Order: sequence, then C-alpha cells, then structure tokens
Amino acid sequence: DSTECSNLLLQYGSFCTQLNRALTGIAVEQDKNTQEVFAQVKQIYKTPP
Amino acid sequence: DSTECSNLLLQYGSFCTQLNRALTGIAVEQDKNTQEVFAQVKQIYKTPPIKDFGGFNFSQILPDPSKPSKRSPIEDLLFNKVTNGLTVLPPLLTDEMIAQYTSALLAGTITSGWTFGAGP
Amino acid sequence: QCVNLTTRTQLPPAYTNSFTRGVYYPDKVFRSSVLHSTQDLFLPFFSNVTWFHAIHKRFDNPVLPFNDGVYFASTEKSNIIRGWIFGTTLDSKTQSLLIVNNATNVVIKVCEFQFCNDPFLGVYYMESEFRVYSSANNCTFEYVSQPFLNFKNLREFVFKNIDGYFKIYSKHTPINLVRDLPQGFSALEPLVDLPIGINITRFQTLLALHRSGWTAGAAAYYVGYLQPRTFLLKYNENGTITDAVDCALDPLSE
Amino acid sequence: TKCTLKSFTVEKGIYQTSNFRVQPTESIVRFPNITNLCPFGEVFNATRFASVYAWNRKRISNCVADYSVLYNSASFSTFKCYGVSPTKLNDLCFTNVYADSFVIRGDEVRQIAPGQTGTIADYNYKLPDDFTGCVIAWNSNNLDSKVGGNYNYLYRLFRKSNLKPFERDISTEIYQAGSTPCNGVKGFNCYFPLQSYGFQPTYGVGYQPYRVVVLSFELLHAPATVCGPKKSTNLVKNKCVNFNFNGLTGTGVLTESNKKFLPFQQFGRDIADTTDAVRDPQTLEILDITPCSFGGVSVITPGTNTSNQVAVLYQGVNCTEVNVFQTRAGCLIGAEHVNNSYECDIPIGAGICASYQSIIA
Amino acid sequence: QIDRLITGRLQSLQTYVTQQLIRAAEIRASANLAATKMSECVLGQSKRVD
Amino acid sequence: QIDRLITGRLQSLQTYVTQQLIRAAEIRASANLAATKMSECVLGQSKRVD
Ligand SMILES: *[C@@H]1O[C@H](CO)[C@@H](O[C@@H]2O[C@H](CO)[C@@H](O)[C@H](O)[C@H]2NC(C)=O)[C@H](O)[C@H]1NC(C)=O
Ligand SMILES: *[C@@H]1O[C@H](CO)[C@@H](O[C@@H]2O[C@H](CO)[C@@H](O)[C@H](O)[C@H]2NC(C)=O)[C@H](O)[C@H]1NC(C)=O
Ligand SMILES: *[C@@H]1O[C@H](CO)[C@@H](O)[C@H](O)[C@H]1NC(C)=O
Ligand SMILES: *[C@@H]1O[C@H](CO)[C@@H](O)[C@H](O)[C@H]1NC(C)=O
Ligand SMILES: *[C@@H]1O[C@H](CO)[C@@H](O)[C@H](O)[C@H]1NC(C)=O
Ligand SMILES: *[C@@H]1O[C@H](CO)[C@@H](O)[C@H](O)[C@H]1NC(C)=O
Ligand SMILES: *[C@@H]1O[C@H](CO)[C@@H](O)[C@H](O)[C@H]1NC(C)=O
Ligand SMILES: *[C@@H]1O[C@H](CO)[C@@H](O)[C@H](O)[C@H]1NC(C)=O
Ligand SMILES: *[C@@H]1O[C@H](CO)[C@@H](O)[C@H](O)[C@H]1NC(C)=O
Repeated sequence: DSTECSNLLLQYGSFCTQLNRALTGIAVEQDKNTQEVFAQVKQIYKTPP
Repeated sequence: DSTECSNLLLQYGSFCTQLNRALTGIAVEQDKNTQEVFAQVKQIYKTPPIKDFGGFNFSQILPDPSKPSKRSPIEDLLFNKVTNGLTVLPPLLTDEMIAQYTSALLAGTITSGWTFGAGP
Repeated sequence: QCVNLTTRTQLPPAYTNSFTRGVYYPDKVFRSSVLHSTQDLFLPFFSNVTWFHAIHKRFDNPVLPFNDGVYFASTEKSNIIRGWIFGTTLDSKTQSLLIVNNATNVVIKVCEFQFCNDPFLGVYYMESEFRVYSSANNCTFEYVSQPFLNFKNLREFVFKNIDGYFKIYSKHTPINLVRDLPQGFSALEPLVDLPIGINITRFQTLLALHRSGWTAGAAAYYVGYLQPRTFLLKYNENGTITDAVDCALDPLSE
Repeated sequence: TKCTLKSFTVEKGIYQTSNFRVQPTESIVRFPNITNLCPFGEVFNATRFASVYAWNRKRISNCVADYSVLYNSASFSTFKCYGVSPTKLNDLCFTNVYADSFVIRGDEVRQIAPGQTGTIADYNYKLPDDFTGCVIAWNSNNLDSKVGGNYNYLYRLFRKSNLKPFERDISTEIYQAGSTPCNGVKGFNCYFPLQSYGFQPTYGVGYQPYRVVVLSFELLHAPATVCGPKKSTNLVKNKCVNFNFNGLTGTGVLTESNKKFLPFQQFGRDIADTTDAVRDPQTLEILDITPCSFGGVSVITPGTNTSNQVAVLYQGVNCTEVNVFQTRAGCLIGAEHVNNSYECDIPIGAGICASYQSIIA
Repeated sequence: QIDRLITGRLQSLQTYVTQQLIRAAEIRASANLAATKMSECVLGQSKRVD
Repeated sequence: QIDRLITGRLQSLQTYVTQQLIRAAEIRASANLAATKMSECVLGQSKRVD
C-alpha cells in the first residue's frame, strides 16, 4: 500500500501490466484446457435405471 | 547512436549476441514450420481443364484464374478477413507460393486420391 | 476607488452538470488516428460545477479557493465578464496577478495590488467606470496581448499553476441554448503560457455594470475544479480530440 | 563472417554479421526567431546617467539578451565578471538581471569589486562576497565633463556604518564628525555628506568620469526568462541528418509532410510514441521525420572448403542507398540474378534463394 | 532503498511468471494429449499401439 | 544514469525475447499439429476419432 513505492514503480513502465497479462493468459488457458478435455459432448447422456 | 552508451554496453558482454541468436533461431524456426506444413509434396499437380468430377464442385476451393493472386475464393476471403533497431524479416515462402502448394495438394487429392502422398 | 453594492438579492448558489466539458490538450504534440492515455490535472466528467448568475437583482462576485486548477465556463452575451482576480490574500501584503479586458486591449500584470472588496467595471448607456483597484506598488511582470473574447457565445477556460507556469487553455463555441451548459465535446487549445512564479490560492470573477443606481447585465458562468486523473483521448484523422474517456468515472469507461 | 562465427572455417549458409547504418552527414539546429530583445540601449547609452548614491536600477526580464554585442564592443575599458564567464553569457539562462548604472571617478573604478574597501564601496555602492554577474565600465570624458566643471554627479563621503550589499541611501542627514550635538545645523565638525565631483577636461586618466553599469544575476525558483541568443543554421531536407528542433533532438531523414498541424501543435507522434512529424520554428512548415535506413548485413557464402566467394545482403535497404540485385528482403550484392528456378540451397527470403555453381540468386 | 527493493522484487516476480509460463506450456501439452486420448480411446477404438 | 537506462532496456529486451521464445514454442507445437493434420487428413483417410 506504499504510494511512494508505486510512484517509483511507474518509472519502470509496463512490466506489471505484462506480468498480469501473462498470468491472465495462463488462467484462461487452464479453463480452455479443461473445456477441451472434458467438454467433448453437447448432450448429457444418462444410463438406464 | 550514442557511442558512450555502447562503450558502457560492452561491459555487459555478449547479452546482445544471445538475444540476436535467439531471435534468429525463432525466425528460421518459422520458415521451418511453414516448410513442414505446406511443402509435403515435391510434384506440383494441376487439375484438368474440364472439371467433370461426377457432380462434385470444387470451385470454392480451387484457385480462381480471374484473380491475379491465384487464390481460391475461400482463401481470398480468409486473406481479406485477417488485418529503433526493429526489423521484420520477410517469410521465405510468399503467399503466392503457399497458395501454389495448397493448389498442388488439392489437385493431388482430387485427381489421385491418397496415392500421391504414398508414392506416384 | 471602491463602491459597496448594497442592492443585491440574497440567493444561494446553484449547481449543475459538467457533462463532458473541461477537456484540453495535454501537450503540444500532434497525434493522428491514435488513442492516447494521459495522466494530468483533468476535470471529472458529469461533475458538480458551481453555477453563478448575474440577472435583474443578482450580482455574483465572491472569492473562491483555487485548489489545483480552475475550469471557467462562460455563457456570455454583450460581454459582461471581462477578467479575473488571482492571488492568495488579495491585498498589498502579497503579490497578485491581474487579468483585465477593457474596451481596447487585454492587460496582464503581476504586481502588489490593493483589491476592493467589491471590484467591478461599468458601462454607461460607453465604458467610463473602472473600480477594481485602489493602488499598484511593486510590479514584476507586464504583458499586453490580443483580446481573447439568449446567450450566443460560449467561453471555456482552464487555469493551471504548475512549476511557476500559468497555462491558459481556451475554446470559443457558438451556442444558442438559453439557460444551462450545452451537452457536447470541445477540447480546449493552449493559448498562452505565463511566467508568473507566484502563489495563488483564491480567485474572483470580474463583471461589468450597466448604468442608465446600477443594473446587472444578463450573464451566467460556471466554475469547475481540476483533479489529477487519467483520460483516454481519441485523436481523429485531422488530429483534433473528438472524444474522451474518464478512466475513474464508471467501470465501463474503466 | 569468420570474425563473427569465431572460427576459421565457415559452413555453407547465410550469416548475419553486422548492421549497416546510414551515417548522419550534417547537424541541423533550427531555433525560433530572436525577437523581443532586452533594452540594453537605454541603459548603457542613455541620455543622462545617475549619481552613485542614487544609482539607477533597471530590471531586465522577459526578454532575450545578446551579450556578444556588449562583450565585443571595444569602447569598454573594464569588463570583469565575478560569478560567471564572459564567453558563456550567451549560453546560460537567468531569471532576471539587475542593471545598476552610475558615474564614479577613474580611480574608484576598482572599488566596485567583492572584497574591495573604499569610500564608494562602503558608502555609495556595495557588492556581496558571493557576487555573480559582470561589472562593465568605460571612459566618458567626452560626454560627462564640462569646461566649467560638472558638479551634477554627487557621491556620499560620510556615513556612520558601512553599506549592506545592494543598498541605496539618498538621505541628506548631516554627519557628526565629532561628538558635538548637531540638529541638522552645520558647524565646525558637521559637514554635508554628499559632495560634488570635479570632472574637468584638463584632468588626466584617473580623475576622468567613468560610466559603470553593473549586471547582477538572480537564480531563484522563478523561471529563467532571460536567456542568451540562439544561432539557428540553415535547414537541409531529404538527407539523414541530426536534427535539433527547439530542444527536441534526434537523427532522421527530414522530408516534406502532408500532415496539416493545428497551429498550437509543434511535434508529431505515431502510435508507438516516436517523433515522426515536426514543425520548423523559423518557417511554420511541417516536416516528416523518416528514420535512416538501418539494416542487417548478412553474408551468403558456400563452404570455405568449396570457395571463398561471398555475397552480401543488406536487409530492408534499397539498392540505390548502399552484380547488384533488388529483392523484397533487401539489396543483394555479389550474386548474379538468373531467370531459372532451382531448389533452395541458401535461403535469402521472399522467395529468393542463393546457390553456388559463381554465386547465383 | 525502495529502488533496490523494487528491482529485487520485480526480478523475483519475472522469474516466477517465466516459470509459470513454462509450466503452463507443459500442462497445455499434457492437456492436448489428454484431449487426444479422450477423443481416440473413449469416443472410439484406437489402432495406435500403446 | 545511462547505466540505469541500459539495465532497464536490457531487462525489457530479455523479457521480450523470453516471451517470444515461449510463443515460438507454442507456435511450433501448433505447426507440428498442423503438419500432422496435413499428412493424415489431406494426404490420407484417418481412422482417428475427431
Ligand atoms: C460450381 O459452383 C459454382 C459456384 O457455386 C457455380 O458457379 C455459379 O454458376 C451460376 C450459374 O452459372 C451463377 O449464377 C453463379 O453466379 C456462379 N457462381 C460463381 C461463384 O461463379 C458453378 O456453376 C458450379 N458448377 C460447375 C460445373 O462449375
Ligand atoms: C465595502 O464593504 C467592505 C466590507 O465591509 C469594506 O471593508 C471593510 O471596511 C472597513 C472600513 O472601516 C474596515 O474597517 C474593514 O476592515 C474592511 N473589511 C475587511 C475585510 O478588510 C469596504 O471598506 C467597503 N467599501 C468602502 C468603499 O467603504
Ligand atoms: C452539487 O452540490 C450541492 C451542494 O454542494 C448538492 O446539493 C447537489 O445535490 C450536488 N449535485 C449533484 C448532482 O450531486
Ligand atoms: C501559498 O499560500 C497558502 C495560503 O495562502 C499557503 O498555505 C502555502 O504554504 C503557500 N505556498 C507557498 C509555496 O508559499
Ligand atoms: C485599458 O487599460 C489600459 C491599461 O490599464 C489603458 O492604457 C487604456 O487606456 C484602457 N482603456 C480605456 C478605454 O480606458
Ligand atoms: C514594495 O512597495 C513598498 C511600498 O511601495 C516599498 O516600501 C517596498 O520597498 C517595495 N518592495 C519591493 C521588493 O519592491
Ligand atoms: C477532416 O478534414 C477534412 C477536410 O480536409 C474533412 O473532409 C473531414 O470530414 C474531417 N474529418 C473529421 C473527422 O472531422
Ligand atoms: C549604445 O549602446 C547600445 C547597447 O545595446 C548599442 O546597441 C548602441 O549601438 C550604442 N550606440 C552607439 C552609437 O554605438
Ligand atoms: C521568422 O523569421 C523568418 C525568417 O525568414 C520570417 O520569414 C518569418 O516571417 C518570421 N516570423 C515567423 C512568425 O515565423
């Protein structure tokens, strides 16, 4: 929460935006991976009783 | 163009050489990728001038002779739908030659089946 | 010479909406077909701006705190608003900045003035009444320039005191709306930067009387305050700012 | 290529070895018009100068000052600076200048100095020990002196205490030489402090009247309005030059521009915040700044076991700006372009390949 | 002092993000393999040995 | 001051080259997949499901 630290960190540019963008890409890539693996059917089939 | 900056940059050694070599490896890897994908045939096949394929129509995927780019209508639509020391190296295969490779693959798979992928 | 105006009618000040006004060019840089995000003292969108009237009997010339900057909007006909009063204590103890537009030219002076409690000009129905100061002792800067100037004219001004530089941004807009601020977009061009180097914490508008007692001509003006925030500015093909986004207004513009 | 690969044998292929640069040829500095000059003509060459007890103080501010004309004048018999350099007055910037003009005797010209003790220094005009600026003095025997004696120039002779720096004293209080009470009434030991000089044309050098102008500089937190003159050179277009426009410097090719600036705008930026357009301050015209044609130098060779013939590829460089052939990859020098088509041996790019059979492309 | 702490923590965070990108690439390759196994072993009978 | 600018720009360039290498690995994997689909779907008929 140090505002002097963030004022000094703004001198380094868009490194933080790059890291947040990479982590966001990884985070949506995990959901894409689960979607690709498990959601291969659009019909929810049920066994007979 | 600052010579004092380059004199101070020489103190850090061969970082620039490593960055240039990594980018050169990426640049030749892209051409290798295109070579592995599209250049799977060493014979440039053509369709016959008469398109009698028993009712099957391939005009949307065969190259259009009226277009100067020699692209298919589908390929033309695909190409329309895609829009300080920095240099951009051109790709080794131009878009015309990639279209020629796809035309050869289409002519082979239309006129010859899967036989052209396993031999003559 | 000073005169107390004792025929005023008591009324609380009004408030209205800023809409998307108060935008100015942050720098002297041309930009073509690009979106530029900048961090500067900007006026917030849809903000609460203070509304003052001059109508007959209303004559609103108070002293207000300057804060970090002043957006001055003027719905003006027949040229009632003539200048502004800039300083800290508004007396001869400190040094004050004077902006006046009389019948001939605009005069910019940085001196030790003795301001009246009720400063005004006057037009006799011909301008023959100047009662804005009583003295001028120690001047450090004088600058004579070209004149800046139903409500027919709209005058926007931005005043900033940054590192001893006085930035005046302005825009002239032809409007035909009767009462309130019109809703629209107009980026203020930089007009003149003044080397004043003085402390300013309070300000006061200068009006003009109409004599035929006294009569107040029909005028209305608006005061907004500049806050440090981020704008996303849109530059068209011709390089003028046609639209802006306030990054701290709502989550959509964020 | 052997230097780059750190080997004495080079395998067949293309090797990026160096980086072609279009070297900057000229330096173009364009600075705006030198107007609103400081009124030094009404201070140094005024009609009547002031006395030294009531020295005239002129405030020089909000103007550009040409000290080279003042320094190159040969009429001045004394030009001594104590905080700055005379040759760097046209380069430095100051907030304001105080010009103190007076007339003194020729033997008292040295008394306007830091650390100097004299009657003029103690009672008429005092400089601080950390004084910055320049003292200028010249002889004025042809103007100030009168054959009947010029008694208009007074000077203070007596005061109880020494002056503070930059302090005036126009008071005419009767001095007490002794301890007798004087109520403003002159007596045996009470004299008027201001005496008149004896400027006459028959006196030699040392008693002639000298006009002195003292310039003092202030370096407060106010903006530096007083600056030296700017010597703008001519503008050269269509060449890779080093441009310096109003403090914005760089290297580029300056061509004519079709971008119509608004009158308040001076520079132009693209999406990537690089200066590609600018306005000349001398003549209000818009110039595009194209970056010089930098490129990569690649060497195309077969094996050194095979041959020592090489070809050079300048990437993204036109062939008129460097067996010369123009490709979309760049300019290829040393390879003979042929109309036949073969398999790719050494890749150049954009469908161009090189092979050895001489080197053909 | 904050400049030293900022460059140290930024180097640590960049190292962490680079390792996470490499591990995410590995997990993406494993998930593409798993989707291929889901298509070819569960939704059909595969002639591919092992 | 130039040393500070040099280390900042060098860190930026190393970051760019690292993420370009990661994206190059991803594009190489996609291109190997595309070459596999070129060999097995275009040059022949594939029994592999989906
Ligand atoms: C194959 O398909 C093409 C395209 O669908 C057919 O070309 C169309 O022909 C009709 C009648 O001649 C025209 O009205 C359309 O404008 C044509 N479309 C295009 C895109 O050219 C073609 O007739 C089909 N058959 C053969 C044998 O080529
Ligand atoms: C107009 O009214 C103001 C407000 O009362 C007057 O200012 C005061 O004048 C009295 C005169 O004796 C002073 O004692 C006060 O100190 C003043 N107030 C302040 C805040 O300084 C002003 O003088 C009036 N104008 C005229 C011409 O009388
Ligand atoms: C503006 O401020 C006044 C009082 O300061 C308040 O009564 C009014 O509601 C405000 N306007 C808005 C739109 O909030
Ligand atoms: C400016 O004036 C205000 C009030 O008059 C005061 O609080 C502030 O300290 C002043 N600033 C400077 C730099 O003197
Ligand atoms: C306007 O103000 C200037 C400066 O105070 C003055 O010289 C001029 O006479 C004024 N004009 C009139 C009409 O009084
Ligand atoms: C300011 O004015 C007063 C009165 O006119 C004078 O006594 C004082 O010396 C002046 N100060 C300056 C700095 O000019
Ligand atoms: C830009 O200026 C041209 C005139 O040269 C005009 O036709 C065009 O409409 C302008 N564009 C905008 C967005 O105002
Ligand atoms: C008098 O001095 C001024 C100083 O600026 C100079 O410009 C002018 O030429 C001088 N006059 C003569 C006759 O040399
Ligand atoms: C500046 O000087 C040039 C010199 O030729 C002149 O042409 C021009 O009119 C002057 N003024 C402006 C505003 O450029």
